[PDB]
Amino acid sequence: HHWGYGKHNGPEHWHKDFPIAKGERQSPVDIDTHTAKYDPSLKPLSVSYDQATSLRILNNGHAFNVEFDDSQDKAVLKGGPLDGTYRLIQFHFHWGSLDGQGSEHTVDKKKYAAELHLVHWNTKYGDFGKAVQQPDGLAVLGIFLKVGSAKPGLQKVVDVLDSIKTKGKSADFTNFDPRGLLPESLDYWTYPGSLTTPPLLECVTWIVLKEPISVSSEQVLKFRKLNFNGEGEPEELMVDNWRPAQPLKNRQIKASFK
Ligand SMILES: Cc1cc(=O)[nH]c(SCC(=O)c2ccc(S(N)(=O)=O)c(Cl)c2)n1
Ligand SMILES: [Zn+2]
Repeated sequence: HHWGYGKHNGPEHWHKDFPIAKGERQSPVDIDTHTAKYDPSLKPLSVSYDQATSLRILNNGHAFNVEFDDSQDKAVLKGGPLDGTYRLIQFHFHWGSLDGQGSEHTVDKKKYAAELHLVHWNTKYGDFGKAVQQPDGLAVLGIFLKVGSAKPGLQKVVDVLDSIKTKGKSADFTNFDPRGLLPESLDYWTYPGSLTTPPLLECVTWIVLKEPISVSSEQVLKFRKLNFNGEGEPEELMVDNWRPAQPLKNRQIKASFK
């Protein structure tokens, strides 16, 4: 009876195994755009993904992860609100059963169809598993997806999903360029938070881009053909793998713009 996204093991249950679920800096949150503080001293975000080395794509039973070689400074995030260099380790998405929901962060209570998370770890801690035990260990770049025109840079991911339909499947996934998933503008909101899945550790500097990317209805439909179950088990479609907004508590969301 481990955690997941159903009636009996979904987000409202997680606090029984992971008490930090009711902690002081949990994510996601609703981003109230009117009360976000413009911080004229936040720097432009630096996204250096030219040398990125994707390796594999994996269905972990909660989402799919596209994994990167993080054993050197190839694909790094820095600047923005960050005081350190953070290496890309993986990205993944959260999405809905319907276009009207799917994102984890919300903007003035608006849900997007999905949300991309590019997970990076602070190089001062040497690897991901040590970084998540630190309050400044991770930087997650969050990007909203709306349904409209296709995202051509997404299509290589969508086309491999049928090879990783069920939990524990993986596939070689080399030479994927994550620059093809970024919107034009790097304007962002930022606040201190957590992983949005168990173990819900409070180790994340969130950086959420204001500009969503567009994906087509057919691209997101393909995400909804994945399965939470393993091969040979009863089919449970991988939809609605998002945690709802959590109390902001004693936190201020900062904006890099306007
Ligand atoms: C904290 C931890 C330690 C570990 O050894 N393995 C894992 S697997 C979960 C994981 O890496 C992860 C999942 C979701 C997120 S999210 N939705 O971007 O906040 C992150 Cl940052 C990380 N997590
Ligand atoms: Zn995530």
